[PDB]
Amino acid sequence: EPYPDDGTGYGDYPKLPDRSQQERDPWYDWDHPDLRLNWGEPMHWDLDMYIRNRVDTSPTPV
Amino acid sequence: MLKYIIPTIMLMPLTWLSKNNMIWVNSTAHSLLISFTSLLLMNQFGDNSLNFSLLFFSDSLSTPLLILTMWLLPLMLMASQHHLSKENLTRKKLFITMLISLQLFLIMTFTAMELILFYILFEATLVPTLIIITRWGNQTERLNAGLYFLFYTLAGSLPLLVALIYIQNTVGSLNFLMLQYWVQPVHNSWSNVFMWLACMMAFMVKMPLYGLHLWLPKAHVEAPIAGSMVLAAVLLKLGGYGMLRITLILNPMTDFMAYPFIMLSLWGMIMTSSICLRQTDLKSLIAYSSVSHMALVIVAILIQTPWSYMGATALMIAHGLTSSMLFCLANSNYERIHSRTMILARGLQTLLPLMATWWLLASLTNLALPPTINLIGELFVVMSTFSWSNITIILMGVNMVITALYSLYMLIMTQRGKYTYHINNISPSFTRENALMSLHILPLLLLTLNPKIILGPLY
Amino acid sequence: VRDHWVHVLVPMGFVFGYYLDRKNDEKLTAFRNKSLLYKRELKPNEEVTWK
Amino acid sequence: RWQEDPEPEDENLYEKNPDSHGYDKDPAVDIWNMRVVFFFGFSIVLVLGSTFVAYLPDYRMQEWARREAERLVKYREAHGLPIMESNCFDPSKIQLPE
Amino acid sequence: SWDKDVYPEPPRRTPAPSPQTSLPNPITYLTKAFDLLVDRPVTLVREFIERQHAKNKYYYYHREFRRVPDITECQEKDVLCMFEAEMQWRRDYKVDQEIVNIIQERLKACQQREGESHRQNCAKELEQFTQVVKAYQDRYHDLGAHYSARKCLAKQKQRMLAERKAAKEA
Amino acid sequence: MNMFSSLSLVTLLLLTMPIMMMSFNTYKPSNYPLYVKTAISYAFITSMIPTMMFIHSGQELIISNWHWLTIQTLKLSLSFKMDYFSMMFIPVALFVTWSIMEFSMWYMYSDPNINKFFKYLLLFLITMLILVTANNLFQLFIGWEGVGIMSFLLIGWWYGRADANTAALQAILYNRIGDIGFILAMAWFLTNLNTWDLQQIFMLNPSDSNMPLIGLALAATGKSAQFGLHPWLPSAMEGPTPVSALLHSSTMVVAGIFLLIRFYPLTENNKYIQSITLCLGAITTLFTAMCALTQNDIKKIIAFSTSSQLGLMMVTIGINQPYLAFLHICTHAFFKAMLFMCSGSIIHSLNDEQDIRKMGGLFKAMPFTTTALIVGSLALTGMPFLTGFYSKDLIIEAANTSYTNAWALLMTLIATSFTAIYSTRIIFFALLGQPRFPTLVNINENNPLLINSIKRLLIGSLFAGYIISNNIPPTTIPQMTMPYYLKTTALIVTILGFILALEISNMTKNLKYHYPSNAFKFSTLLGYFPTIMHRLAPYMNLSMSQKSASSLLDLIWLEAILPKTISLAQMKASTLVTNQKGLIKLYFLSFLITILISMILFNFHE
Amino acid sequence: PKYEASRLSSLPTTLDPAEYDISSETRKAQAERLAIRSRLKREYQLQYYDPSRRGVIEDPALVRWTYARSANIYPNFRPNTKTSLLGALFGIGPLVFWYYVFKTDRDRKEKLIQEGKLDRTFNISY
Ligand SMILES: CCCCCCCCCCCCO[C@@H]1O[C@H](CO)[C@@H](O[C@H]2O[C@H](CO)[C@@H](O)[C@H](O)[C@H]2O)[C@H](O)[C@H]1O
Ligand SMILES: CCCCCCCCCCCCO[C@@H]1O[C@H](CO)[C@@H](O[C@H]2O[C@H](CO)[C@@H](O)[C@H](O)[C@H]2O)[C@H](O)[C@H]1O
Ligand SMILES: CCCCCCCCCCCCO[C@@H]1O[C@H](CO)[C@@H](O[C@H]2O[C@H](CO)[C@@H](O)[C@H](O)[C@H]2O)[C@H](O)[C@H]1O
Ligand SMILES: CCCCCCCCCCCCO[C@@H]1O[C@H](CO)[C@@H](O[C@H]2O[C@H](CO)[C@@H](O)[C@H](O)[C@H]2O)[C@H](O)[C@H]1O
Repeated sequence: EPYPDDGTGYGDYPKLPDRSQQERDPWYDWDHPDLRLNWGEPMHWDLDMYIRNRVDTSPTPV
Repeated sequence: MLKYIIPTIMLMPLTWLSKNNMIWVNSTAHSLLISFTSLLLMNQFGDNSLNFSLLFFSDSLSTPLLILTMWLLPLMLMASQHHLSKENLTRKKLFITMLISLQLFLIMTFTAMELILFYILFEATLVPTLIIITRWGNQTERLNAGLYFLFYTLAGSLPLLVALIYIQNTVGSLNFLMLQYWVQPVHNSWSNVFMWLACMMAFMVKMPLYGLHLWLPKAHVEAPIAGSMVLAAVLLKLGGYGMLRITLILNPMTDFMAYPFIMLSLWGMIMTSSICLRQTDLKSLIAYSSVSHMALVIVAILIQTPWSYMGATALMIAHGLTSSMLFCLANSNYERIHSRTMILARGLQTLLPLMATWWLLASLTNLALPPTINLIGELFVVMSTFSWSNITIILMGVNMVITALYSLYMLIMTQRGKYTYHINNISPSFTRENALMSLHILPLLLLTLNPKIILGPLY
Repeated sequence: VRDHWVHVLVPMGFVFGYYLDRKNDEKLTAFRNKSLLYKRELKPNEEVTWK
Repeated sequence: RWQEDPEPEDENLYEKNPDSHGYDKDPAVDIWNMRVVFFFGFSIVLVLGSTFVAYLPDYRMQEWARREAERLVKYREAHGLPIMESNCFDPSKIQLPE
Repeated sequence: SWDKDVYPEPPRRTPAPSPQTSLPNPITYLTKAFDLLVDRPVTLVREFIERQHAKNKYYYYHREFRRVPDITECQEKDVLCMFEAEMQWRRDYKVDQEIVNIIQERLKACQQREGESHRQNCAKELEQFTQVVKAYQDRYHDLGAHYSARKCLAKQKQRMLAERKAAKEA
Repeated sequence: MNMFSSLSLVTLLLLTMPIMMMSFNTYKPSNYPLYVKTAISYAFITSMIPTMMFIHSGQELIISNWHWLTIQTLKLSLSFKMDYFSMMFIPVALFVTWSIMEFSMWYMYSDPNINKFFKYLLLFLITMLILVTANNLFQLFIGWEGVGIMSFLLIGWWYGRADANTAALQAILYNRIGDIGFILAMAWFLTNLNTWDLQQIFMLNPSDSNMPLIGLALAATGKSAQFGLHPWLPSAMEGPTPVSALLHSSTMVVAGIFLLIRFYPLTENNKYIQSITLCLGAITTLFTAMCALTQNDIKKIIAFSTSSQLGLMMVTIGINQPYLAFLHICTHAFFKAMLFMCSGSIIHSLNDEQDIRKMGGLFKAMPFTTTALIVGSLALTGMPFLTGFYSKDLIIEAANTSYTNAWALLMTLIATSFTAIYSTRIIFFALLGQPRFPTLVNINENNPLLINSIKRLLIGSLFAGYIISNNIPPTTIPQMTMPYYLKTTALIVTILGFILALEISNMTKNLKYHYPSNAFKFSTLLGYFPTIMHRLAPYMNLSMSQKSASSLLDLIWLEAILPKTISLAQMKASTLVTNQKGLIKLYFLSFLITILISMILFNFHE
Repeated sequence: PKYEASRLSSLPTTLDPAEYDISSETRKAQAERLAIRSRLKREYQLQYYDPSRRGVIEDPALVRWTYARSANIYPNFRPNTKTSLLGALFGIGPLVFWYYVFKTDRDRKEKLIQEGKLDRTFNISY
């Protein structure tokens, strides 16, 4: 699903869920364990904002 | 200045008449000797500048820029000789010749007494710089980067030519010593508004001012390492040096004409600093860092106070060494992984321990840790803009926070964390690379022990 | 030596440049010992105050 | 498509020369390149240059100014004169308009 | 070593030791040890160095600048006279910076020396600092980075014109 | 004077020698940590000599030894203030660092980069001493930022761990926000007083000191983790335990308080600044003590204990008792450093377990760590005549009998009760009851480095407050007349805190299962401040960077309005000029139109 | 008390009602996702484990990401009511805002100095 066609300039780049990498399964054998990414999988447009050092979107108990 | 112009010229017959395998050894050795003799320009007086002849003079502003310029040439030869190893001999010598000719123009540019002579040499530096980027840049987009670089400069510099010739007709001279005494105040009028813009825009484009900066991230991402070093270290400072001189003859109109450019710089530095937090290409990140640091210099020059002029000079020298270091550090990673993507190779402190120390030291100077001259320059500007208007401290303070965040973000992302599993060619740091890093940081940190020599005429 | 003769080019460029800078001074002596600040009388063996 | 050479493989200088300084493939040239950089860069420019800067003769007359200020403060206070006057220039030499 | 009139100091008043205890003063014995272990060897080395210096006595001088006409006596655009007037003004400006520094140094030393009584005992130094700063501000403040004798003279005349105007209407 | 000044400088130079020896001159890497530890212990001895001279006669002096730089009328010299505050702090810092460094020789024994670790601890200490002895603001700023950067390198010691890198950057972020206040004060003092030297600032003594002092208050907020810029301090537990011990006692965190103490000549005349610091300290001490009530990580409980104790120091500044605030800094350094050292002893014995829910039954298994932990807890809670009593109790009486914000006073007393509760929580869950740790028992506190280092701080935690209080010269008129209920309030609320804490602790043993309240969740999750602020603010800033600053502006509209549109116009214009049919007829027809227009329209024939 | 998701706090997977209502059409999609992931995993591992390889395994996904985040924007940019209003709102607006903040502050300060009501008693550094 691409980003909506306005003037923004996303092109055909996929729109992926706005979720932090911290939410990914930490026990799975990621090709990039620190990023929790697999080689060849599409990267979220804002991946650099969703690294584990930055913005977390994990469920909260409250 | 002939004692520096002639030996600089002699570097070209030396390179072309050297043995095939000794072009790097010979050009590096003798350009270091030239750099050594450049310390004689420190004969500066409290009242008068060092006026050599009718063509060339040196003062406390041009002297530090001259020494930085001549120091960078051997560093550029060190940085370039590896990625040029496959290049055939004649083209290697042509590359070195372009670097030498760039230095010759630069040392004449910074010491030219007459402003039209300064203009011609100021323009001449474009030619070799454009050749270095377009001929020896690596990617397809170097051709576009060459065009943007060329036409951004000329769009501003041609109006400067008309203004300069106009001033000489009206005043009778463009000699900078003459203008110091025959300067007359600039009265309000629409003619003088455009004379002011013609006198300033060319230097703004080179700094670069926010809004006219889009050519610079392009130029860096496409230039070879030596191109990036000279671009960041010296070529940006042609604008600052030009502004510091020409503002003499623009008073008191600068009082109100500077407002739009102070707003662009003050807001520009926060935007470009924020942009650095999201850059994915390491060279592009360093390029945007330069725009933010030079936005401080524009503000300092435009508010014209002794503290701001001293801070502007120190910042120009300090940024020259720091940004040149950062490009060299990023290039040394590129020569291994052949990608500028910051997130590609991580955890390099585990694999290259000593290179991570250079990364730490460069980052600390970039965020202006006291008592580095990076901090001295930034602090002096912050002090002077506070008097100009107390509210500027909020913008200055926010930029300091963002600057620390992106400087340490760059250090953390590339050096810390876990190493990338499949990147298995991270060979140990070469002696050449380690020496190149230390030849940046060591003079930079030594200057902290005697900062007065980089504080400029207002000291 | 044919091996190391290129190493004199830049050092000789500095000596020639230094010499020409001094020649430049001989053309700018219109005020030597004539400025209000420094003008004085010559010492018995002095021909000029500076060169 | 056309007749073009393949991309060469990047060569690790350490394979042929484990002692490489990273300057040149020729070990003799490599060592000389290291020596000029280290000698002219560090031994000369940085050490002697730092020493030269440390002993610059009163750069921009700061030390002379302090000595001169002491001389004036001494003489002015001895004679009951103001240490410093608001007027940089003598008013008797100035003709105001109107 | 320095002129006591330029950098004044009150006569130091030290109380004599007046012990009211049978315990020995550890500072007294450390002072003796320091004098014996540190000061005496240091003094011997210095006296050797001073003997070598006395064998090679030579002198240096404080440069004297003759006065030249100031910017008020220069014809418009006469660069030769303007240059000499301008350089003299720049030298005086540097001297006036150091005079303010001397007065600030006096003020800072008084504050530390007088301790908790500094607010009362440093009035004369504070008054002198206030006056020189006012005089310095009148001369040089607001001239900008591209300052000159011309701009300094223009500022003074603006101040003179204001002073005359007020005096007339009085 | 010659011995006083010579020995005070030799202390600082002594600490730099192990750093200089890293140039491989005369180095013995075999035992660099011992060499560094020995230098600290010898520096402590040399610093006691000038400290003794000050206590005898009040000898104080300033050493402006090196002229660095003159900027017109601003002369910057390397100047050292050897005064009351630097004379008493330096021996305390060196004594505590001596124990921490000796302890680290055991705690960090298996760390491959132990040599680098001890170098960073030494650099940490040097930048703090620069901070404490600085006589001008530029020199102070060098130490100010130095400790911050050393905090970054030591918090992120285990740099392969993302959480460590995040915590390290978080300390930088919050401290740089406080640093905005620091540069504001520097700018104000230069512009208005023409100085960065403490002497001239105090002599000129401005009455319009709101702006510079708010800047200093902001700087202290960041550095001492007061409310608003507080979360970074509990996050700094990412670092090795010796980092926390040094960070929380003799160095980083007390710097903010020390900055305000150094400027008491200005704050004591500014009631507006006093009210702000009083209320900032009160909310901090109350809020962080409340957070400690429900923490399970032992290092985090003690971290929140520091924030609460720092808030109390900030309250002492608020009620215009700078010398009492300084005394608490000195006493707090002993038992707080011990508490971290004792917790490190427990963590090591339980194979890096830091959850108190997995401790228990250690009262007899680790008798010496138990003794030190009990003594440290009693000193923290103000047990009479232990080191903490000689500062806190005087602070509570001074606050009780002062003209002060009534709410701030109540918040401070409640926080004193909460101190008893969370100290009880550590003792109850860590030492009493039955073991809850794994089955392979590896408990062992019998290393002389561990025992001796804790032993020295135990002795300090008993007598240091008594020794210091009986030697410092009076600088205030202590308030000693008050009603019985204002004199004993600190003791009573502390005792009630202990009793109430025992009711709560014992109720956890009943076979009853309880649902959580909102208050419990609010305390456990730290008031949601990190959850909301550390997600929202980074999201908003990082989103602005890419979406609007980078893409919208720098890759689009600044491109559009100039180079992109200009190129189009020329390309369109070129196609108009060159798209000709090559016909003789059409070209000569245009010649006719040109000649006609030249005359009829422009009169070129005239 | 139901879970309320937010942008910065996602709905827990165990509380997602779509997590349990799983159809054969949804299992078919999950199988196809695991086939793409497995196909890419194999392609990666064949290079990652190759003993003769030395260098970087170029990842097209990473290249596409860095390309999209820069060079691909302007070609797919359209001047319209959205980007123009966002372009104006955050491009010119802050400059005008700060211009008035600083201009107003400096006019007030300059008027006080000329009237002699700004205290500059010790102000000789600027
Ligand atoms: C009167 C006007 C004319 C003035 C002429 C003055 C200079 C005349 C120089 C004549 C000799 C030139 O020498 C000729 O060029 C170069 C440099 O030597 C040599 O060839 C060169 O190859 C490479 C560089 O390319 C190097 O190894 C080395 O510089 C040299 O061997 C030729 O082998 C030689 O034949
Ligand atoms: C305000 C002072 C400075 C103003 C300077 C403005 C003058 C013009 C500078 C750039 C000149 C480059 O000249 C020409 O520009 C266009 C884009 O602009 C480039 O074209 C590039 O952008 C266009 C438009 O997105 C694309 O269709 C094209 O694929 C791409 O290569 C041309 O390849 C280049 O030949
Ligand atoms: C003030 C000017 C200072 C300029 C400093 C310039 C430094 C230049 C360093 C030159 C490095 C030495 O250059 C090299 O040295 C050796 C010995 O002399 C020469 O001679 C060599 O030839 C062969 C090697 O093939 C062997 O006999 C032996 O290794 C050596 O004699 C080389 O032919 C020369 O290429
Ligand atoms: C401040 C005054 C500055 C004056 C500077 C004058 C600079 C003139 C530069 C040359 C102008 C023509 O340059 C030419 O422009 C057009 C349009 O952008 C470019 O055309 C390119 O961009 C357009 C725009 O999408 C595409 O449709 C086209 O397919 C592509 O080729 C050419 O590749 C370029 O060669």
